[PDB]
Amino acid sequence: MGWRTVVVNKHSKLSYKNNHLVFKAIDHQELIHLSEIDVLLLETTDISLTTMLLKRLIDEKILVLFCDDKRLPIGKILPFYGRHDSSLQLTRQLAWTEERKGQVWTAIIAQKITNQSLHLAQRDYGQKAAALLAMRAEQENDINAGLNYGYTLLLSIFARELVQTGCFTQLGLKHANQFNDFNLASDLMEPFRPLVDQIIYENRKEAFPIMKRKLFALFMNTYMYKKKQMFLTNIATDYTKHVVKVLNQEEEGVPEFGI
Amino acid sequence: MGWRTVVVNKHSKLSYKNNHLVFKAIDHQELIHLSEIDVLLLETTDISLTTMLLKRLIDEKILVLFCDDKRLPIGKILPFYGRHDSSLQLTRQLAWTEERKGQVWTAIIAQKITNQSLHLAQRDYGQKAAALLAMRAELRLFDPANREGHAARSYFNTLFGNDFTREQENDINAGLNYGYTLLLSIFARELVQTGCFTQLGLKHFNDFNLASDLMEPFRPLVDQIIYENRKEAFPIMKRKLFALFMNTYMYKKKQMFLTNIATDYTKHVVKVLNQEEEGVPEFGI
Amino acid sequence: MGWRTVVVNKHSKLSYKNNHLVFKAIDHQELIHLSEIDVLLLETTDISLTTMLLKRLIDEKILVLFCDDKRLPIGKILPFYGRHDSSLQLTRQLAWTEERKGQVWTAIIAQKITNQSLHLAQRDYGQKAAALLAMRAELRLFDPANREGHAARSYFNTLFGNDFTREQENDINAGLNYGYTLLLSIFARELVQTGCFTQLGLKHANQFNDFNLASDLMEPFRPLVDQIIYENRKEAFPIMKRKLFALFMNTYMYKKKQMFLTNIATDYTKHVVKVLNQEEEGVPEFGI
Amino acid sequence: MGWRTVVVNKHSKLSYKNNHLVFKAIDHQELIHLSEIDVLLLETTDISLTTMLLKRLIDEKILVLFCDDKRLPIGKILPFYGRHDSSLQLTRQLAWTEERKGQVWTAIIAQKITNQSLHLAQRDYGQKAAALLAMRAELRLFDPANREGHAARSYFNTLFGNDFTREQENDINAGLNYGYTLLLSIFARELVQTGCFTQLGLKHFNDFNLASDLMEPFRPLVDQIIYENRKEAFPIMKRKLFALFMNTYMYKKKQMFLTNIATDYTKHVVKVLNQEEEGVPEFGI
Amino acid sequence: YMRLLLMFDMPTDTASDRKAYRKFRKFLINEGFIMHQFSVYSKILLNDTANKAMLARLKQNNPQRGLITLLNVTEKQFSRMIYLHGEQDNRVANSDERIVFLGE
Amino acid sequence: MSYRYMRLLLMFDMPTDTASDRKAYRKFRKFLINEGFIMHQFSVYSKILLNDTANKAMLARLKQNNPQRGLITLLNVTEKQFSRMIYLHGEQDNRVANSDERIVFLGE
DNA sequence: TCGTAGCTGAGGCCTCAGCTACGT
DNA sequence: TCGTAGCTGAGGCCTCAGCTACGTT
Ligand SMILES: [Mg+2]
Ligand SMILES: [Mg+2]
Repeated sequence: MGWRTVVVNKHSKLSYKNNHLVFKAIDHQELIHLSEIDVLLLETTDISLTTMLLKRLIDEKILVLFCDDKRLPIGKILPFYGRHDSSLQLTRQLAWTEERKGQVWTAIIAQKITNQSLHLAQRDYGQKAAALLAMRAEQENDINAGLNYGYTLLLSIFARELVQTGCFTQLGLKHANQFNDFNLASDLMEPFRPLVDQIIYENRKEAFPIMKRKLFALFMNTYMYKKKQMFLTNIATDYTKHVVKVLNQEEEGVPEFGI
Repeated sequence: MGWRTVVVNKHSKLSYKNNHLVFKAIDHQELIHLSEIDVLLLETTDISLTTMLLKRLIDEKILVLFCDDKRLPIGKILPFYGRHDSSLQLTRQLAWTEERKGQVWTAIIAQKITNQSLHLAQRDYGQKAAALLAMRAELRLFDPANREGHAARSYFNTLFGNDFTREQENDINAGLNYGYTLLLSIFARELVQTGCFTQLGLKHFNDFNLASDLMEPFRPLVDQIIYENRKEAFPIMKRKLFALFMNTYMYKKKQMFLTNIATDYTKHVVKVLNQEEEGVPEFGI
Repeated sequence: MGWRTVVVNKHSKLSYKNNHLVFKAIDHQELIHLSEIDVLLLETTDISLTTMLLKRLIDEKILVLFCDDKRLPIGKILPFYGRHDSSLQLTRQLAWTEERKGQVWTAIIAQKITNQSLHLAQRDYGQKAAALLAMRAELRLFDPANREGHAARSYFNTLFGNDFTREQENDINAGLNYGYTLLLSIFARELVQTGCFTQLGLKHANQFNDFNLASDLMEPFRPLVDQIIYENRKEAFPIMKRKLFALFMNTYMYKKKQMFLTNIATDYTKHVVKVLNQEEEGVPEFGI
Repeated sequence: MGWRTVVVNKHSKLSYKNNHLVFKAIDHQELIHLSEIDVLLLETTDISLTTMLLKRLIDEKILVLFCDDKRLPIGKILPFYGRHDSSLQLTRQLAWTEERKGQVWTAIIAQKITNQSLHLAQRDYGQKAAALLAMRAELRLFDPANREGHAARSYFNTLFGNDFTREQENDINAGLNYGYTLLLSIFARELVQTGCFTQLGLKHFNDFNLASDLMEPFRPLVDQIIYENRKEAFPIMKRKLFALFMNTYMYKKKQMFLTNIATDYTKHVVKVLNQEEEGVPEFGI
Repeated sequence: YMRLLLMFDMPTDTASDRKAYRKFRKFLINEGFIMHQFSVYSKILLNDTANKAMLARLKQNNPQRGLITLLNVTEKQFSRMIYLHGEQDNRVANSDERIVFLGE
Repeated sequence: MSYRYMRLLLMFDMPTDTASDRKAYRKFRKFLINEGFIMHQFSVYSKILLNDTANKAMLARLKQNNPQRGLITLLNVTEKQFSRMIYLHGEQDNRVANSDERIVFLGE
């Protein structure tokens, strides 16, 4: 439970002191308390930081993202140990039945197609939308660049939450790490993809840099979930922790996200 | 795509320049070409680095590991686009047969008992030492008869007296435990580098059971140092224990430094646990 | 200005310093900013104070009450002047027509009877109450038929019994009188502030006392004390006295807003004075 | 019920003991029996008194007056039960006929002009002085022709020069005004004591018009002092003006002190306004 | 029904600075502010008119020095003041109650 | 009314008389900094809190780290109130730590 | 070019008892 | 036993730069 998404763009040095992140540039200096921080995004290559700070950023389970020189995200910090004792959930994950993984993965993919449909309906394609519901009972441009940026953001969120629960992200429910080190996050974030799709659609006319900014909306906006308006990361935490429960067979019924 | 495992533990600043990692400390400076690097391990909290370097470290799919202040690993960089080859070891570790884990764990425990015995012999207890070899010979898979613990009792009794137990709160145990934590963090490091998870030991609460298992035969290295300084105050034992990082020890046929041994030992143990090899590597004192 | 009713009853020494009242007794000392003070009540004979303070108490138009050794009120400070220029209102008061004084006095005594009736109704005497409205309807200028007094008799009889008379010498009357004196001092104050003289009643001028006009204006508010005393008619006098301070805390419906009593009194008075000067035409109304 | 008008103006403490008012403190102490007291006037902000005394002062229906720092009256104690005899004067003042107010006001203004003239004569302006008597003789009810103001102009011109006006901001006027304020506060005091309201003058703003009216004939007393010290700085005029409170002046055939005169003069003027007497009292210089 | 909370940090470096402070602190006392804590003062204010009035008076007596800062707390909030350590100031001046006894 | 991004206002006057007293203060002031309080003015600190739960939590932590010295006092101000702080003289602290906005740029 | 804990001394902030000068 | 305004020096409150000792049961 922190709330700030701290984005860094300026030639600077990040430090740690008394539970604060310490930011130093010309002549801007700034202290921010770690408990307030949800995400730290390192947008540029001109930034310098300390292993002390990174240890503490991992302690407080802060999402840390790194970027390339075109300011696209290329990776994140992946903690090894995401709770006490995470070992308990590990032995359970290895026990996940093939049949159950199926029920859950399919239930989730279904929520996605539903949300794609709702999105289409919302754009007055009543027809094409209804066609996707039918399916459910059964290149290289600015638009994709933004879609992908957005999906990477969603990915890093669920990756985080999964690790915290004591799971490994490498093991997808259908594909179990064959392609990716993060398939399981990729699987859990499926129903949330349309959240990006909406934002990008709305700004489909704009240049890439404007889509990138409008996408930070995900971290500020609030979305209907379990009858309450909640922030995206809080949803992700509940959704993830609850999905993990039904895969362990401590409950029945996958949680639902609708747009 | 490279071969070097680059360990950093001095107060320093890492940079990037012309396809090189750039390392700068008070006197020492060093350049290393990224194409030569397989792994970058950031052992301490005194190191400072740049996002430029980290971008490039991700481009060349280099495994980057971070550690806490006890020098144990706590996380790594996870690229979104590609993969370092340690990823493959995970699928193999999950495949480790119960029967094989048994063979390896027992083989390892046996090396420990042996080394406990050699240590006793070295202190002119030819007799008690030979008794521990007897116990070794009666080991079965996963030591259900607990010869390990019997050897351990007799071993410590002979070294520190019959009044001595390892549960009691004294200077000798405090040092023994400090030393063991040092060994633990070393093998924890090496295990993670190989692509394994330290959390689950070969024989079953700790986040590092598997490191705890691999370091078993190296325990007597601490026992020696503490025995020699059993008369001293705790602070003097703590310093004399740093010998582990300086001294050289017989391994394979060569005098090697402890961390180099640990690296070989670990990677090689992991191989025989994947069944790419037969025959656990051996450490003797 | 203010809101505090400051009661003093410990052996003490009152002074003035930097816009504060300064209270000093042996155990302790207290400073209170004059702008916060609405009323200063000097309950006991063990208190000592300075003329400096009294000047300032008059400047900030604070009601100051003095008491006897049984802690009953026996008088007030009566400022001679102000708001300045009070002269304007003086010349107007002297001009008050006999006919108009009549209309206003009668309009006011009518409000009282009404409120007496409402009070009776509130105690489930639907009948006796309706009888007092009958009396109200038969009022003529300056009440020569003394409907006021007949209403008053019946009113008090119904409330406290047929044995009861406003004379004399029981706890109930002692409290009623205490309360009325409190109301009197409030309106006396407000009247003087408007630039009027409190000596001159609308009906009897100053024949019987030096505060008739206050006595006249407070008429409709009498039932406010009657209520409090009725409710505590069983209690000892000291408990009635305290329960009566409610007047300075409670809030009462007036001109469609819940207001504090002294604020009401100010508006009511200033507005009554206007219709007496003939700057306005309808007496303001207080109902309970 | 008594006779004494007790005026207090020294830093002091009033108390009560055995039917006496008790006045302290050193140099001076005094006891006065309440039955002897008609009025208690608290002239200054120096005094301290007790609620005990005030209770008793109310019991014996003694008129108690308070003053401000300029020694003007600002209020009185109003008992709820009973009344001092000054209350009766109010009903009478309200009855003062317009015609009579006229006779008295004019009679008083006339005394002023006379005294202005005597003052001029005293400075060897036999001529200008006689001219003011001429003006006096042409007075009519309420001086509609404003002889008062003409007399005043000529008077001051002769005394301080043709360049002099009473509007202009100099030391002479400052002193004149100081002096007049002193006279004002005296008569204000006395008027209130008699049971009158100072606020409405005989001829119609100010809260003290009626005091302003009664003090008219006494103005030249200040004019004399200021004239004599017209050369001096303001602070010296101010001090020389305190003479009014020390000196003695001819009044009703006897040399009397100013405040005693004021008391008699006022109380007697009030009588002729009520029509209990004919013939305004006279002050000459 | 409110409490104005006035907080200053004013320089003492020079004798004009000090004079300015003493003047200001006097203004505050005369105006009926209560020291809650050093450098921290509170004036109880009845309604909006009193406030806009007080603010105007403060502005007129502004000593152009230091950091002087005002906050408007509701009576509710201010009486809920949690005393982590030490005890409340029980002067009457600091309560909001209509009726006040000086020793019953 | 809201308290949404409320602001806890902490005010102390603590004794300096003896070295135990001073130590206690330094400990307490450290706790405060570590807990993310901002010095607004000398003996006066403010911590932005997210909702009421965060507050009851913070209060409990404060009570545990209570130095048992001096006069230490807490007030709850609403975001609305605190941002309306009138600056009679001097100027505002423009730290990010002192805003309540979720998205923050270190040079945008 | 990493952090902590704990103390010190320089230097500015803040109040108050006690004094002087003053005031129709 | 009435008030004000203004200054000083003693003495307590408060922060910050700068230093030392320390660093895997
Ligand atoms: Mg301060
Ligand atoms: Mg403070």
